[PDB]
Amino acid sequence: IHILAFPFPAKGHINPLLHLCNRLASKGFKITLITTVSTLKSVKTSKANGIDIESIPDGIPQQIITVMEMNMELYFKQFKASAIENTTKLIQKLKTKNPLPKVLIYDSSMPWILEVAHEQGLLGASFFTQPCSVSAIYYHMLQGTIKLMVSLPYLPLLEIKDLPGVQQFEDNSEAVAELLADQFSNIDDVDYVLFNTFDALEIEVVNWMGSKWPILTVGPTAPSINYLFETNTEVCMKWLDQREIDTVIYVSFGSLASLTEEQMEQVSQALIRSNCYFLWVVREEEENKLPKDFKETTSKKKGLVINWCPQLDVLAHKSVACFMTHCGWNSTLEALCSGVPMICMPQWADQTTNAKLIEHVWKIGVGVNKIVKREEIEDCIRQVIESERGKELKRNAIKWKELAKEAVSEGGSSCNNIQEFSSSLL
Ligand SMILES: C[C@]12CC[C@H](O)C[C@H]1CC[C@@H]1[C@@H]2CC[C@]2(C)[C@@H](C3=CC(=O)OC3)CC[C@]12O
Ligand SMILES: O=c1ccn([C@@H]2O[C@H](COP(=O)(O)OP(=O)(O)O)[C@@H](O)[C@H]2O)c(=O)[nH]1
Repeated sequence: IHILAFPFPAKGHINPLLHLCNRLASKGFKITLITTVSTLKSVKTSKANGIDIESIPDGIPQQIITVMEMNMELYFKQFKASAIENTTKLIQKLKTKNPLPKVLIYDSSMPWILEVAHEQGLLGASFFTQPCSVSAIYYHMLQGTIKLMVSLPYLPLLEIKDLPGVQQFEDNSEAVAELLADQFSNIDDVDYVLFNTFDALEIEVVNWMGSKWPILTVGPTAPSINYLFETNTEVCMKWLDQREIDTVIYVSFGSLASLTEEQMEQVSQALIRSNCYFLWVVREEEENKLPKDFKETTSKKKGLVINWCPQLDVLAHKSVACFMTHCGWNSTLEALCSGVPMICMPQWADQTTNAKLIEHVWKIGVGVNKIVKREEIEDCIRQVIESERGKELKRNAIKWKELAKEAVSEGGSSCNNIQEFSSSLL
């Protein structure tokens, strides 16, 4: 059986779908991953995956998300129109080859790909890369129950700052809010609704959505073949192997978020004076905002500054004591499933809500208070590395790690749901 997979062209959307594809290929399915030209330019390793990679045009002018940032309203619709045309053309080509495609798993943020799947005679599966708790907000947004203290069914009481952040996007704010709510615009017509979460993590909201539509919780999809992009694996893991247990702060703001030069100074000085060992991912295009001699010498005593790391392998390493994170869902879930407590500095979109869930529901991290000054960051490091509170957060993270292991092992909710999905296709 031949499965097609089409993530949104950003790493936090590609990676969790890639991990699901790797699981499905292990069960015997043929996988074709559909990527933009822009994404393929960053792909460095793929041979070991055995997955076919097929590229489509970017569909907007010539990094594709940085062109999209210039005018989200216009360029997301241009990307949509081009994606519809070019995925149609690609499927038409794939229909001249055996085995014929049978299902298209597509990013939930591109709900209009469902029309392409059905027009081509394929089943359509929408893949949600955010937790059900956050996705629920987007549904209520579409229904008009909420726009842009807040009570919503089966969610903790939220402060305004805890709702998904779109005001940060300025003139793009309206376009981004529309994109998020539209994830539910055709949910009744989707053949399969997949969420990268596990039931025990959000019992009540999963049960609530399950009462409206049959949904399949299949997360964590995360488990070499684990990475498509350059991860600097040998440098990172040789350095971690030199650190004792529970001594390293891992720091990453993901694949998209950019901090101002003012904000990165506060992070830099906070890390130096904590006198903690640290591994800080600073993307190549963001290095020029680091203080003068930070990467070259003053970080050399206690730190590793790297433009990308193998995040799954880093979070699994016993040396890592905590994870200073922007709270994107992959990072949150990967830390939770690795037993690693967090320092939350959310930037925008669902990160704000994820940070609330981390601190107050799952209780595996602490939040910083706003610019975030270095003094606040060092305080949070002390709470997690030294204080009794940090030992509680660590124990809580280990309990969630155990429940996530249960979910993906035989008999667990996510294993059962991936089995149900696989069997449905046969
Ligand atoms: C506005 C934004 C801000 C961050 C970067 O500057 C990139 C731009 C354009 C791309 C845009 C992000 C803001 C976040 C996004 C809506 C993000 C998504 C979040 C989601 O749930 O579905 C898509 C992917 C990337 C995104 O489409
Ligand atoms: O040095 C890094 C930093 C991040 N990641 C991966 O990049 C994705 C980050 O996604 P997330 O949802 O956390 O945030 P986003 O980048 O979408 O804002 C995840 O797959 C991380 O595992 C990584 O492999 N190496």
